[PDB]
Amino acid sequence: KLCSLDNGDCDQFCHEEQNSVVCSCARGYTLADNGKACIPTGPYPCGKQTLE
Amino acid sequence: IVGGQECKDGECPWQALLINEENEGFCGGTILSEFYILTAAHCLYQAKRFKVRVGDRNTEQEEGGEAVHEVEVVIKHNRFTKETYDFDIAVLRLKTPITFRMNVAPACLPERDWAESTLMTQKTGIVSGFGRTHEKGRQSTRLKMLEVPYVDRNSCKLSSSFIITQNMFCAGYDTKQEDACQGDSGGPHVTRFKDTYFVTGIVSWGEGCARKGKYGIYTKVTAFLKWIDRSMKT
Ligand SMILES: CCC(=O)CN([C@H]1C=CN([C@@H](C)C(=O)N2CCOCC2)C1=O)S(=O)(=O)c1ccc2cc(Cl)ccc2c1
Ligand SMILES: [Ca+2]
Repeated sequence: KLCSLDNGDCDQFCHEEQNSVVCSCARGYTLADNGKACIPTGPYPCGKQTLE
Repeated sequence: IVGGQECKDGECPWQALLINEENEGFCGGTILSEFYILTAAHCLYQAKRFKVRVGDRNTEQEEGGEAVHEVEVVIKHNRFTKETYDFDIAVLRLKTPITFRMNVAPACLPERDWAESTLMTQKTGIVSGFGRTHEKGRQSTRLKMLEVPYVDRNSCKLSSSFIITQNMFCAGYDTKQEDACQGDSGGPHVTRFKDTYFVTGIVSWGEGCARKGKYGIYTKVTAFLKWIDRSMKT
């Protein structure tokens, strides 16, 4: 249930608040419109292996 | 690193190396942001003057991404104790900002509750460094990485001749000859989740390297997240 079921469908952090899943992201990312995916705000975001 | 493999191009970009007056590495570190490096407090008693090098995979050849940075402020945890290595954590603020590029990027800091419930319950984490390849051997010229299983807490306490505090966790193998070693101290322990890497530990100590019935002991980063946040604003 909730965060215990596939990370609550969140890309990164999952929290259980009241009866529902609430997703969030690390510093340097913003939460997408769908409230689940995390979008890098700029070049070389934290935690990503470098390709260029 | 005993056992393991080489980090391939761009795979370990958060690796930092603490270098002495002779340009020799003595400890590792993790890049947290353009101004801050995470390391072990015990590494601070290993050199009078030192600098930090990033973007390096081979200490014997110029690759194109190497950069040396001077240290402006050293912030060591005031409760660190050499007796047990409890609170083995420090943050370094650099004089000049790190310019991110191929092989140079920060690892993510996770939130405590989620990291303890979701990251630290995965099967494995990843340790890296330029440390000794054998307990009594020499340091590696190549940057190495190694997948290390999370180890049951009760099993680790039973195997240890030294106290395991609330500020430590265990990772590695019982008999398989793979582990971190001298010179890797202060380096990164990261956990992967959906292709994003989060810092979960700091290479701290061990009774020798890769010995039978003994594990690698890491500083429990999740217990220090508020502390790290305070140190990075000052
Ligand atoms: C000269 C420094 C040295 O030899 C350190 N190494 C180990 C030898 C003893 N210790 C521990 C037991 C120790 O001295 N402590 C006393 C204070 O309380 C904590 C324990 C070592 O750490 S080492 O170079 O073989 C070494 C260092 C770091 C390691 C990190 C991991 Cl994850 C695994 C093995 C390590 C071995
Ligand atoms: Ca090089």
